[PDB]
Amino acid sequence: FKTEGPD
Amino acid sequence: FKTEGPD
Amino acid sequence: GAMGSMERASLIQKAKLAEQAERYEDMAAFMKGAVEKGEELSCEERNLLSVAYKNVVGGQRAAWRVLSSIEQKSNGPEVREYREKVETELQGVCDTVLGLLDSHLIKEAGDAESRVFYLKMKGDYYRYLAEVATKKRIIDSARSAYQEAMDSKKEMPPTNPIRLGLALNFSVFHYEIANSPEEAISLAKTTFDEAMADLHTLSEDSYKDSTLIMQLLRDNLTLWT
Amino acid sequence: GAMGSMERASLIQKAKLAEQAERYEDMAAFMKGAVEKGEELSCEERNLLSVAYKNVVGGQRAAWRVLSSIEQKSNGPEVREYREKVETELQGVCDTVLGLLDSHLIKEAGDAESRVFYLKMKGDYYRYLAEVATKKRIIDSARSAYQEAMDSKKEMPPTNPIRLGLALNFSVFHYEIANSPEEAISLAKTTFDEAMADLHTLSEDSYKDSTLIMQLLRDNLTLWT
Ligand SMILES: C[C@@H](CN)Nc1cccc2cc(C(=N)N)sc12
Ligand SMILES: C[C@@H](CN)Nc1cccc2cc(C(=N)N)sc12
Ligand SMILES: [Ca+2]
Ligand SMILES: [Ca+2]
Ligand SMILES: [Mg+2]
Ligand SMILES: [Mg+2]
Ligand SMILES: [Mg+2]
Ligand SMILES: [Mg+2]
Ligand SMILES: [Mg+2]
Ligand SMILES: [Mg+2]
Repeated sequence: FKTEGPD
Repeated sequence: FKTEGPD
Repeated sequence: GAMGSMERASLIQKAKLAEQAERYEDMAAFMKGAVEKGEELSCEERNLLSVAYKNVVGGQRAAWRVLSSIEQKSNGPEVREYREKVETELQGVCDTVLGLLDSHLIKEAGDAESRVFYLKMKGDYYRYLAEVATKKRIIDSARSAYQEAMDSKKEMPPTNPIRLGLALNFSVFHYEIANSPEEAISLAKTTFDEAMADLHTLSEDSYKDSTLIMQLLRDNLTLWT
Repeated sequence: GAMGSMERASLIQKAKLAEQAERYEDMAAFMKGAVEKGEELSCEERNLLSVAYKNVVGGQRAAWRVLSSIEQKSNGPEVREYREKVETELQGVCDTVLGLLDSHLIKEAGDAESRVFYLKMKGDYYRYLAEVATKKRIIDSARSAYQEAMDSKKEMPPTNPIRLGLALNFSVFHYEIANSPEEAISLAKTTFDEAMADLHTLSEDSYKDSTLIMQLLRDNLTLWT
């Protein structure tokens, strides 16, 4: 799932 | 320029 | 520290260069050394610290998931041993970041913008530890840090990007780690709705920053409902 | 070595896992340890060694070019110091690979497929050193290794993918390093034309492997003419 900030 | 194998 | 002989300003300059070169392990070591100078960090410097370690631990999480998936399928010692090696390196990075927040970033953070940012990070790095843990005490540490950071609700408007990114990450904690999908959905919905009702107060530039994180809340809610 | 206590078969297995996890520094260390067992490498194992270090040095080259470009634009010591740090790390990786080829991969390689593969690598890692060198002796070392490997022309058909990848890399050496663009173009054209005339001898699977490298020769020639 989407979490804050970069990958 | 293209060289052999991965980047 | 190995960075103890470098000027703080030089470490910050080199962290920015390392970011441009996609050298995230170097960027993290430069920012660790900047933190160990003992001065509080600016907003820009907090963001350099977070981006460096997010990128480093992000590589480790992605590698751990690949190795864990192979290990699960295989059920010699090699797969387990190499997954353990990567897991130990990931735990060490999480412990290093938690060490910086505890010595002494959090205790010296009095403004809402700094204290919520660091407590969100503390929640995130316990969450990363929880992802590989086999574990209850680690989850409660994540929860505790996230909760103190949320209690943002007193000091920041509902569109504040730090407040939004905290709620985003805390909702994922609920869904993925705490096995509380209803709490995850409730938090993401309330956070999105309260932000939408405050967008009218923002400039074009703040509106862009807020709506980018709101779209991440929407993307999760689409996957979850 | 640090890999001296691990079985050769375990190091090879872990290099394959590290590749799946995109952990190329680990993959390179596992393959270094496999080489230091002192046994000759299979075709698959030579390819694991090459892919590991190509990926590691590829990250360093990309970082060095970013830092070099900033340094050139800037014309404090920080940019130069950090470019020097990355350059030294790149030189150390090139020296490690050249060390493995010299102790004792090349001297123990008697088959054309192994000896040309290792001599091509020796040319490539001198080329990487030449890219950051300020240099004539490094260029002549690259040239010498490439030339011995080309002298492939005696033992391999013109479609052999090792022979093709050698000519590809030697043509780029000529164009980019030796300042001999006419030699680069001549080599790429002759190599492409001789391969095209031998394709009729191949299976569907060999044809795919040969034409993939021929397309790289064509892409360069399109940029160069
Ligand atoms: C909204 C905030 C996240 N809490 N993003 C940023 C705010 C201020 C500066 C700054 C610098 C960055 C970099 N060099 N990657 S990211 C960033
Ligand atoms: C044509 C040759 C290049 N000289 N490619 C390969 C031939 C045989 C095995 C093998 C295994 C690889 C990997 N695990 N990335 S790449 C490769
Ligand atoms: Ca291991
Ligand atoms: Ca430096
Ligand atoms: Mg000072
Ligand atoms: Mg463990
Ligand atoms: Mg329900
Ligand atoms: Mg043995
Ligand atoms: Mg130098
Ligand atoms: Mg001409």
